[PDB]
Amino acid sequence: GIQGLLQFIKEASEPIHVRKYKGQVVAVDTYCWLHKGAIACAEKLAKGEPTDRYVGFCMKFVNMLLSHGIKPILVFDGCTLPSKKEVERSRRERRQANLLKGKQLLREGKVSEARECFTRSINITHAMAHKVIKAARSQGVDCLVAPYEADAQLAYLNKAGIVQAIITEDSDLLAFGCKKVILKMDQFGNGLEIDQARLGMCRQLGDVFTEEKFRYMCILSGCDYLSSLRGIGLAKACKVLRLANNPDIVKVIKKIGHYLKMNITVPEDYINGFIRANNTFLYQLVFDPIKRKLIPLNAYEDDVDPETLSYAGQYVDDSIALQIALGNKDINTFEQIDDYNPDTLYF
DNA sequence: CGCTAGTA
DNA sequence: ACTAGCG
Ligand code: NA
Repeated sequence: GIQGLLQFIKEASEPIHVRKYKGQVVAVDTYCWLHKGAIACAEKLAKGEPTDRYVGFCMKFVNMLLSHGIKPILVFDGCTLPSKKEVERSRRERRQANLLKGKQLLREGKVSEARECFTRSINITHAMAHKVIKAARSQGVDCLVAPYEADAQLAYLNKAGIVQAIITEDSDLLAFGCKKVILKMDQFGNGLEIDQARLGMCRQLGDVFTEEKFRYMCILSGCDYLSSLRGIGLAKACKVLRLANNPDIVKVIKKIGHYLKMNITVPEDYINGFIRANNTFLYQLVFDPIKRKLIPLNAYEDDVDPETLSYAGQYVDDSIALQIALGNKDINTFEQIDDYNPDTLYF
């Protein structure tokens, strides 16, 4: 994600307990719990041997949330964006490669190194997430599978006012324009909260505390949608954005070599990549649980043609998007693997 | 030396 | 998180 974003806006953080959100609703990036839970199932998941410990982990955190009168909303990732469509495949190659090395170093007899081999092949499927959805539904906890990246969905839930805060371990949520983000939360409730309005407390940020400029800075620093230019981190991006005055971000990027006193000429693909990154942060498709339909994260502005934003997610029928959101329809095979109906969050 | 990027 | 390497 955004490289060390937390350390740059340290002064906008505040240590809290989840009791602060008693009688309210918060959205949870369930992946951060699912992963940690799946760590203790490394050899079991790699062996193909059944296990339900990550379920108990996620439900430990969820029950911890419920104990303080909080209404948690578990949000999961859905279809992979066309941008990261290949990087995922690479990660899969490395996955089953380390699975190969794992099963080979297991059969060798030395299971000592298998604790480094089998754990490098852990892969969060959608059946595991679905198990978590079942367990959470057996407690009255609403779930929501994002059409694509969970970050966008969470950001929408927070922006709309459906949830008041977001529990996650990813700093990219701030780039999506979230208001309140709860980070580093443990199994008790202790975590660092970062509020958007508090962004101005950071002196090293300058006038780059507004949503748009902050986003531009996060992108220029280096994100998952676009790698940063050589020698360009958070400090550099914040610097050039502070020294910039021209509303046209394209001209600023083209003149990045002037403001930083560096020898940096912008590749043609970097400009387009920046435009696509910005448009991905702005208009990635999310699921509106109230209207039960597929909408962009933000409403399209005046100078944007939605026909060009296929990389930000493809549109499908609202019924199918609903079946995906409920976790009924499989992400890959589009088969009906469940039959849940919220009429027998989705009010 | 402030800052980045690779290592842990 | 620690720090060599470099503007
Ligand atoms: Na960078």
